[PDB]
Amino acid sequence: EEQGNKLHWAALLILMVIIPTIGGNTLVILAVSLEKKLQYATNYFLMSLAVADLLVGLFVMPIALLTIMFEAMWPLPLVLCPAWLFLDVLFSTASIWHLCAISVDRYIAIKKPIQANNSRATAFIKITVVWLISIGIAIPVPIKGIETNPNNITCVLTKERFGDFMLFGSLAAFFTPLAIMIVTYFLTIHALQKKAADLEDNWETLNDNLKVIEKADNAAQVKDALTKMRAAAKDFRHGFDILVGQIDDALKLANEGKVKEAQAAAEQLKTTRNAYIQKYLQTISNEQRASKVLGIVFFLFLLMWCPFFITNITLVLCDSCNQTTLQMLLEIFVWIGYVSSGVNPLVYTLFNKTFRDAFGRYITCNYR
Ligand SMILES: CC(C)CCC[C@@H](C)[C@H]1CC[C@H]2[C@@H]3CC=C4C[C@@H](O)CC[C@]4(C)[C@H]3CC[C@]12C
Ligand SMILES: COc1ccc(C[C@@H]2NCCc3c2[nH]c2ccc(C)cc32)c(Cl)c1OC
Repeated sequence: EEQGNKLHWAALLILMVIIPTIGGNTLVILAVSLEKKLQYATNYFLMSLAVADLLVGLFVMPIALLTIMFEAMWPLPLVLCPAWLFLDVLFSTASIWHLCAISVDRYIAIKKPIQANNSRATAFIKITVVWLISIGIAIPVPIKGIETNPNNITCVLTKERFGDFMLFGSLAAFFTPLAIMIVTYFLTIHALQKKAADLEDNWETLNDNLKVIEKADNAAQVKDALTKMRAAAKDFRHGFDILVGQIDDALKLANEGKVKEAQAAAEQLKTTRNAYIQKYLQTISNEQRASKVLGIVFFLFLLMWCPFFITNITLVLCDSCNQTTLQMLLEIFVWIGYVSSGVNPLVYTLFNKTFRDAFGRYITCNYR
């Protein structure tokens, strides 16, 4: 028998995988490096991730073509094989863990909206941890090495040698950040409901004690119903402070005994709650719109790596499956995840108007 020639596949991948991977990540790095409106702390995640996926298209992907164009005889120097295999597992694991770090980070931005500055250092710490985790996962490859009389080596991980690494490594590289991003998913669904619920609670506590005052025919109705709003009240240090002093300024009229004067102070306070509720109504509308975008984009990413890591584990556990027909799948399924990681940064940043504006400027060679 005979297999034939598979050059048209390598041409197809360059046009639709390697070129989009190299081009998309380079656009993302330029947007953070050039445009200063994007030089925030959370975008250093996007830059760190864009550099990892860029290194895939430059070093990992071109060598991976040689398995498709050429034969099963490693055509490059020997040490290059475990180095390429090390870089392959390293950068492919970094991309999945960056998204887990982003999923966790963005959940913290919702649940604990307060922390800010300190944020520049916290990212570099989280970036480092993500890269160190990817090193410890990819380090078994250059340590064990590829087995050899014939100096010709076959550069691929085998089931006999890396059977435990193909399994436990898959557990730590994909299914562990998968399980985390699933947990942070429901944490974010719950965090946004309570954030919107707490709002409905305060909105009525104000609007109920307000109608009490406009219908008040005495001062005691104003005294007690205003204290209910006193304990129920950077920019946040001043947000409540505006109305905490107004309730005090209005109770000052209530301690005087002025009924019509105090009621007029409350009816003119309603133009102050609509200034803070409308602002925080949006903060929660936008906090919910960005979560649904990150949810779908991160899901399609993780979904396009499911074929490889399920087959990568099945090739270890299933003793009755056809090894020839299963490694033929890994040869293909890897390129699906290569696409997933290659364009994941670009897709996620296409939903940012500032990023999308920067891209449209750079594709026509502007650079401001
Ligand atoms: C045949 C293979 C190996 C080579 C593929 C060519 C690649 C490297 C070329 C083809 C198109 C190129 C991109 C075309 C557009 C831009 C916009 C520019 O503002 C930044 C560089 C960037 C993003 C280029 C980066 C390099 C690029 C992706
Ligand atoms: C030529 O095409 C191919 C190119 C590269 C590879 C290796 C693969 N690269 C994606 C990441 C990853 C791989 N292996 C792991 C084993 C364990 C862990 C944790 C991760 C990984 C294969 Cl398997 C190819 O198919 C034959």
